Amino acid sequence: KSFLRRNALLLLTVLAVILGVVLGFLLRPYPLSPREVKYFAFPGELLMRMLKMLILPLIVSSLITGLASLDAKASGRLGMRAVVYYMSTTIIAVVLGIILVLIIHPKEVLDCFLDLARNIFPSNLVSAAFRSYSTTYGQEVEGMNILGLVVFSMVFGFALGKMGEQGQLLVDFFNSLNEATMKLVAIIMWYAPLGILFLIAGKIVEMYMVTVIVGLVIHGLIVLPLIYFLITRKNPFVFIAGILQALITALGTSSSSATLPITFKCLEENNGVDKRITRFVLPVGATINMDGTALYEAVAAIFIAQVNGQIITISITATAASIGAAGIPQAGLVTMVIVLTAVGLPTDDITLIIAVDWLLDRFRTMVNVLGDALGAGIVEHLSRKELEKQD
Amino acid sequence: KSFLRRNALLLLTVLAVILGVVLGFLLRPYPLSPREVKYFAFPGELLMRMLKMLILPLIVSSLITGLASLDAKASGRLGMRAVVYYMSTTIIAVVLGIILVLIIHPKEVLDCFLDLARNIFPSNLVSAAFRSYSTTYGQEVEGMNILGLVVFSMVFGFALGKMGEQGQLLVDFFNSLNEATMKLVAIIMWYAPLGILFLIAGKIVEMYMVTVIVGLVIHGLIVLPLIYFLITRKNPFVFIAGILQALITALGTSSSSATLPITFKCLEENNGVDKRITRFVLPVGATINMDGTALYEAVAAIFIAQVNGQIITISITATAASIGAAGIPQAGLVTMVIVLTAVGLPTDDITLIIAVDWLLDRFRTMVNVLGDALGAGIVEHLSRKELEKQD
Amino acid sequence: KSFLRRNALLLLTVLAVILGVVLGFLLRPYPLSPREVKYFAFPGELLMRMLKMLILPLIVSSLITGLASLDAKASGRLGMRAVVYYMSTTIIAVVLGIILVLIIHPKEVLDCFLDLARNIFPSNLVSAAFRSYSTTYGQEVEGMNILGLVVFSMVFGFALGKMGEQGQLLVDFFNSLNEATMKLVAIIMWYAPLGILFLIAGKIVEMYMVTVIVGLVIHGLIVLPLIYFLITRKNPFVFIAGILQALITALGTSSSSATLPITFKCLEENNGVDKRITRFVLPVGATINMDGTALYEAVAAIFIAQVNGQIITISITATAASIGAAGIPQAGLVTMVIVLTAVGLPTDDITLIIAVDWLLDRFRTMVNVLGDALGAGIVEHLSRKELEKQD
Ligand SMILES: COc1ccc([C@@H]2C(C#N)=C(N)OC3=C2C(=O)C[C@@H](c2cccc4ccccc24)C3)cc1
Ligand SMILES: COc1ccc([C@@H]2C(C#N)=C(N)OC3=C2C(=O)C[C@@H](c2cccc4ccccc24)C3)cc1
Ligand SMILES: COc1ccc([C@@H]2C(C#N)=C(N)OC3=C2C(=O)C[C@@H](c2cccc4ccccc24)C3)cc1
Ligand SMILES: [Ba+2]
Ligand SMILES: [Ba+2]
Ligand SMILES: [Ba+2]
Ligand SMILES: [Ba+2]
Ligand SMILES: [Ba+2]
Ligand SMILES: [Ba+2]
Ligand SMILES: [Rb+]
Ligand SMILES: [Rb+]
Ligand SMILES: [Rb+]
Repeated sequence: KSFLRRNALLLLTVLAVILGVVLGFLLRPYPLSPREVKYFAFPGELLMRMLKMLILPLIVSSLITGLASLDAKASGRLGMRAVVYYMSTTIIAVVLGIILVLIIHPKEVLDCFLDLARNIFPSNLVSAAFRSYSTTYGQEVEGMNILGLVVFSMVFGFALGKMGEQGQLLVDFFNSLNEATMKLVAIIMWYAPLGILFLIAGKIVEMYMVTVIVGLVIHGLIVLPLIYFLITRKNPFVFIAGILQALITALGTSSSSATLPITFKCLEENNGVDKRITRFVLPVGATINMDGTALYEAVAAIFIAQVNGQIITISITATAASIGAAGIPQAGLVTMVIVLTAVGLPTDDITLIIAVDWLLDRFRTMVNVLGDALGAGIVEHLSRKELEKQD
Repeated sequence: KSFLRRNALLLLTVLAVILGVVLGFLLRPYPLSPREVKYFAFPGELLMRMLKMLILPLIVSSLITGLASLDAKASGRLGMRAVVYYMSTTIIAVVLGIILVLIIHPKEVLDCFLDLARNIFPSNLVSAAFRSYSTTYGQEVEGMNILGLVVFSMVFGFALGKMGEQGQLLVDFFNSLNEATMKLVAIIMWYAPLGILFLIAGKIVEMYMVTVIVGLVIHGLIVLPLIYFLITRKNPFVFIAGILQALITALGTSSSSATLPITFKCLEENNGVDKRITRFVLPVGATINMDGTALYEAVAAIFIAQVNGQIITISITATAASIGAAGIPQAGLVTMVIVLTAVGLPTDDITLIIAVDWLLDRFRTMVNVLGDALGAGIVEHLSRKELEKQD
Repeated sequence: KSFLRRNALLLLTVLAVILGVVLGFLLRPYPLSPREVKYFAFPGELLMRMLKMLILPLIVSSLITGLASLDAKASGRLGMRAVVYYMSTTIIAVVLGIILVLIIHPKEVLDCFLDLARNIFPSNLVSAAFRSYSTTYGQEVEGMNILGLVVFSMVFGFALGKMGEQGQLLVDFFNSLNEATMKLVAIIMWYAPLGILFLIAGKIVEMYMVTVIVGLVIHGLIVLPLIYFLITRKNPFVFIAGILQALITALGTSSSSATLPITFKCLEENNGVDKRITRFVLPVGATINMDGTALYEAVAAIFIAQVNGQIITISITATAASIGAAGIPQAGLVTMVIVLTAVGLPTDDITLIIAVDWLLDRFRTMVNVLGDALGAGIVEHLSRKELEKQD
């Protein structure tokens, strides 16, 4: 009984998945038009709006205070520690992806690299808050430029750190805002159980597929906790238990950015991790992490090759696509088109994967959110001395 | 002579209506193309831009400071007092509308209720400042989402109230901004006489109509002041005299939001009403008040029924349309289309009402602005003890 | 050797022009599609994004602190001193333009004056940060409304000045932001040499022309320094030497707004000019200065007259076009269409000038930036007593 009283929301979100699968399977014979399905998935559609609302005033305030709270020289070194994790776990994921297709075996290319660079330095910051760039033959398309806001908030936040006296007012300003936008997220958390059940129920009512989920669950729950135990020497599945209210949301939302306001709450509260490092690792992680998506795209790129050397060129192109899709609508659907041009394979295969990606996209995010959460834990232990200096 | 010296602007705006009708009737034979009429109505078209400019930094700052200045528990109870007024005066207005058609007698329906809920929780706050949602088969259409900004500013303002120490800096920030955006409104007030005369003169040069204005003037100047005298026990037409510089602007602007920066000045200055309650009742009132529009739409919905039980379904649909039209262009023209689908009557009748609505829209706002102004007065008297606690 | 150590960036930007002309002429035979030329001009295309990013949080913060730091009554008088320079140098430029065509001799008109007034008072401030108005038969077109933001920031900044106590927090806020957005500009300055060489090299690879450059260099380097020596009595080409890192950028960027963040740094650092006057003269100057463009448009308007009284009507129309083009894409290309309607000459001549304007546009900005820089110097000397009062 004492477990039900403490972990009330945790069990309710678990109940939401159970009831969500039940309600979906109960209302599986569909005599209703897809127009009506959209009307049904509405109590979960509202949760998405509330979460996406909070993305921007969280991402901007997180990194502005994050880089200013952290010492000017220490910021640079702590970042190397984050990139050490971000590049290592990405190499293992793309390596695991080639292993899975070996034993089992079941817009332009150049423009994606240019558009990514075009977004790193935004032309306008007001536009950046709801518009991203991707050249077409308007090139500024709908959907937040989270890459441009993260990059600007890094240097802007750092500029305030090196400003000290004059810079103190604005850091106090974004810390107040980060705390306010986190007080709003404690409320949106209570709508989540009602949301999740109406969100996953709507999405169900519409061997290669298994290949991804097989390697996905082993990289997530075996490779990553082994990286935590190797560096921190602490129990990883106790840490994973803390971020459960964040992991369940990830399995429904499918967006690391939309789940970031909850990922922030779950890590700060349940796991007890320092805000300065969560504001540093988490926003960047939920935007440039390749672990989850690289493993999903690796099997997705060698699948059409079976129907039909230079493996290094396939991985780099699959990386420039996902970082290029920060908050872009139908992200995995449009990015997989460019990777097929680099390998020279038809786009006829995509029309089949879309019908099953809806569930696969939920799983790739669950690994990405675990990668960012564990990434923070690994960073804190490897930088415990740098935080002692500030106190 | 002493009246001319004190009430200089008040008489100038009165003179603007007189000269506006004269200039319009003097330049009534129109050999000029509607392109040229737009060029003539320009010195009043600028006033609209200046007022609409000020809407957003007023609405956001008003409710942020409003909910933070007011005590956390008292905010909830004071709101019940506002909703008591907002739901009672709306019931009387829709009741008076059915009475007027009894003696005299002269996008989907479901989507309007969904889009309203879709706007209450905005997906992005930067977009919300100039874009509203209304699904079409881009669904985000031009025009400020005043509903989404009011709702966000309520919870955000409240979050700062419950933040105290850290939250003090941001409340001091939006109070400075509210005072600054009010110092700009004292200036825009002097352009108003020159504006009003060129605005109403341009709009003229282009039994059922009388039915609305008959009940409109009796609900406004008879029903509402009786609600003031019943609760406050104070003289209502002395209060109405204070908000005259606001009532005249309403008769030209036709938008409660565009007139709100002046409605704020008229109530704070001439009537001497506490800023904490004006920042609480007025922004919400100038967005969710149904009094004026419900009385206009009630006669507009039973008029086509004469050409041709379930009266409850007509009223709720007419409510979801006007709240859905916060700052939407050609508001009364597009909303009246949905109400005809619920009753099952043709849209052929709208092509006739548009030619006379231009003057009828000015009258419905005049009652709505009086409803929000008197609403504040009724709220202050019913919550004088809650404000004493803060001092 | 001591000159290379101090003026490192100054010589690098000089080297960028030299190497930029060399690389362009080396890669002059073009077997590559214009699609590939765009890909080549990319390391300079990024510099433009970084600069344009900084325009808005510089322009808004500059004038907000500028009008608040300066005394309420002194602001009005110091402005007359700026307009004295802005109207005199414009009269001389349009006079010099008629002289050049005398010896050598080698949307509606009304709507441009209406749209300019429509932009001075913006309808929305969020939209103003990335959208300008210009009626077409959406009228709000892409590109920052720098006119509307300058005008709003003037009155808003002044409102804070007249607010004192409450207003102190927000002025401290925009001064922190101006200092932060200037700390970002010191970094973007180091990318400029790499940018300029890839920017001008790409633009090359694609008697009347000489007529503009002849009068342009004599008004810039002869007329303007004579205005400095007549008022300040100080050496002008020592001042011009200080703003060299700004003049070189102007010869590549072609936009006074995009070069303003560097024009600000060059004047504050190298020349040692007071921030209060740079925040006052420079943003306004880089938006309403007609010197450079009026001289270019004067020769451009009387050139087609040769192919084919009321000279006063041609000058005023050429003024309403350039102020109307603050941050509008293909500015000189669309504005020259309206001036031809007022004189009654065909638009067949524009198709030829576009092929050479790319270099002529770079020269007109170089004079405009020199006009704003020298304008500040002339203003400081004519208002040295007004700044002593504040200290
Ligand atoms: C492209 O995707 C990214 C962006 C950032 C990062 C690292 C990170 C994380 N996680 C965070 N929070 O800050 C910094 C990082 C650095 O490498 C460098 C570090 C830094 C230190 C000192 C001065 C800087 C100035 C500008 C930008 C970063 C700076 C900040 C990694 C990948
Ligand atoms: C949909 O249209 C509306 C929105 C608001 C209101 C009321 C109102 C007015 N007028 C204002 N200024 O504040 C609050 C109101 C409440 O009912 C509730 C009250 C409140 C109290 C305590 C905590 C809150 C937390 C979130 C939102 C409102 C809260 C605030 C009425 C209708
Ligand atoms: C249309 O293009 C422009 C806008 C501005 C200016 C002048 C200027 C410059 N440069 C700056 N920085 O401030 C002021 C100017 C005034 O003439 C007037 C001055 C001023 C003084 C006192 C109160 C004011 C209130 C509102 C606006 C300006 C005010 C400010 C000139 C042309
Ligand atoms: Ba990674
Ligand atoms: Ba410090
Ligand atoms: Ba009401
Ligand atoms: Ba308090
Ligand atoms: Ba000038
Ligand atoms: Ba002072
Ligand atoms: Rb996703
Ligand atoms: Rb209206
Ligand atoms: Rb230009």
